[PDB]
Amino acid sequence: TCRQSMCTAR
Amino acid sequence: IIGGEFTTIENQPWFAAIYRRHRGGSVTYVCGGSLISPCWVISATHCFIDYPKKEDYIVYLGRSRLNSNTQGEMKFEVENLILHKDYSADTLAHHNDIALLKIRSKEGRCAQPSRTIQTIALPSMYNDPQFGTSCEITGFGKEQSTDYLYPEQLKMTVVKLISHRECQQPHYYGSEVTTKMLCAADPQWKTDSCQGDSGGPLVCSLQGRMTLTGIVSWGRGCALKDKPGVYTRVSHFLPWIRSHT
Ligand SMILES: *Cc1cc(C*)cc(C*)c1
Repeated sequence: TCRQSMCTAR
Repeated sequence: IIGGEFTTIENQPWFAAIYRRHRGGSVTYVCGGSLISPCWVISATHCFIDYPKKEDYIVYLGRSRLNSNTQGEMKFEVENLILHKDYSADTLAHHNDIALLKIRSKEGRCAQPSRTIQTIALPSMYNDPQFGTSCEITGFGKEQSTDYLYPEQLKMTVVKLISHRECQQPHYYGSEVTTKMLCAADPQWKTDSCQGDSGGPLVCSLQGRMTLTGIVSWGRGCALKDKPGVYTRVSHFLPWIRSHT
């Protein structure tokens, strides 16, 4: 499951 | 950090650089953190959640450069890695994104304060600066969204706190942002935290003292218009922190 939060994580 | 300035650890002496060891002996930078007592660094759970094995991590204090030994630096193992049990990642937001690392040198000692290694104060309960206040962020994160490498030299920048009311607007983050988070950005959207800055400090001069107000957590892109950095609001987690510390 890809979630956008994987990318928002800094 | 997008924009801002290069800095050195003397200006940010509470900054902890957190690395992960790999099987073959290679070490990669993971996240930032902040020294809140001699034995405790505070960071973000999302940095560690996929690899929660404390033996994998190295923590440096007094370190200004990513891949070199700065004079007076101290190296630590992690004696206890405590992640927030209610951590979760949704569409955009990371909730309860806070972690504690109990640090210990090979000789079994905690941090020794010096010009380049100092603790940072925690805020009191629910006590944050007013929106509009300038605060600083520190990190080894990306200098541009398109970079795949981190800068060798530590950076800092200064951003302004944004109200919950503004941050929850539809073109900002809507209902993804909660009262346990803090938004901060540049009014002209030219400087921000970015990937690689996660876990590190948002520090505000509060009531006559440098205070850990936030922890770098998440954001939509880096330095994008109407998309602030989002920080774990440390002043809403004091019971959790003191319970584990
Ligand atoms: C699945 C997904 C979607 C976006 C927009 C970003 C990432 C990292 C993952």
